[PDB]
Amino acid sequence: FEVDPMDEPTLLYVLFEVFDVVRIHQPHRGVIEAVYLRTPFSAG
Amino acid sequence: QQVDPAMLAALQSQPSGVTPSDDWAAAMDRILALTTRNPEAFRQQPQANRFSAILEAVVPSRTNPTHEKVLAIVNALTESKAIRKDEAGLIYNALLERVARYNSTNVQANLDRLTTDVREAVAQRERFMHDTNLGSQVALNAFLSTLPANVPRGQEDYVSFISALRLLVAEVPQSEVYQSGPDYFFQTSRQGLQTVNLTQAFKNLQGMWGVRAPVGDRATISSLLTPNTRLLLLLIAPFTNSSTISRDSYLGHLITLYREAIGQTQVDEQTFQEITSVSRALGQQDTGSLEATLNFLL
Repeated sequence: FEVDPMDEPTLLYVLFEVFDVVRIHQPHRGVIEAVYLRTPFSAG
Repeated sequence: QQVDPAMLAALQSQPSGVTPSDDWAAAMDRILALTTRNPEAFRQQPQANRFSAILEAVVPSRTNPTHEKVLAIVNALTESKAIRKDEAGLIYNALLERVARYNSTNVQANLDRLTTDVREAVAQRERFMHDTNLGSQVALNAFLSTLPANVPRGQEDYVSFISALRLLVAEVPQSEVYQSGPDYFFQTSRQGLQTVNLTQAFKNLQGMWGVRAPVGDRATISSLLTPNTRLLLLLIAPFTNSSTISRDSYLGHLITLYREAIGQTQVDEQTFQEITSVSRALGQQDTGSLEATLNFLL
């Protein structure tokens, strides 16, 4: 980007709308298990 | 309402939409576009729901039926009321902990043997709803091994009456006998009236099978019979042909005449169906549509 001039030091806030899904289930009584996804910045 | 419990296990744990993880032969049936109803329906799905099905069909997933085979058991135990219905969320919370604790090749094949005899060897439960030896045959064969077979008068009609009584509890699936206290009973229906005191009836009929009574005696048996014996003979009346106790015993004054009394109401009910339907055909007071109707029929 190229922006205006300012006074304060500023931060360029980017909000990538990138799919966050959680897939939880429990097969037992007190065993809950989470599966994540975000698909850039991958985690599972 | 259902017949089989494992179909409800296959209704509560299978995907309703067709997936290649479990039903491959129907998911591949529509990828190659070979289907009678709506053939051309898979090209026009985009790259989202093509590759999410066309990859998973030419190489299937490998799921675990441990959570599904137990619902074919936990349902099969609550259909037969072994477990309370308020409770099956605890035992499936305990069986799934069990068969994952001691899991093996064997138990995964031992549950699968047990989800077959709750399907095709639970046909005994279909069987003794018909033969009703729940409480009608083997609970009455203790009663016929209780009565004395040595009756002085009328040796032959004694063993033809109970031969017609075993047929009564056999041709009726609802009726049953049981042991409550030191005596046996017999109800003609579950959620039913007309309980006969079966021990206090054959003890009343003992010493009675041979009388050869005349036909001019009606109001003597208030000190001789008992009204439940008079009602047990009512419940034996439709399953008793004219060759059981022939003509001239006092039971021939009772069992034959009880069939005539049933023979009145099984045609006068058809008369009563006519009268209650012609009160609104001409216009009649519905309060006075039953007072004079019953008096003509009693």
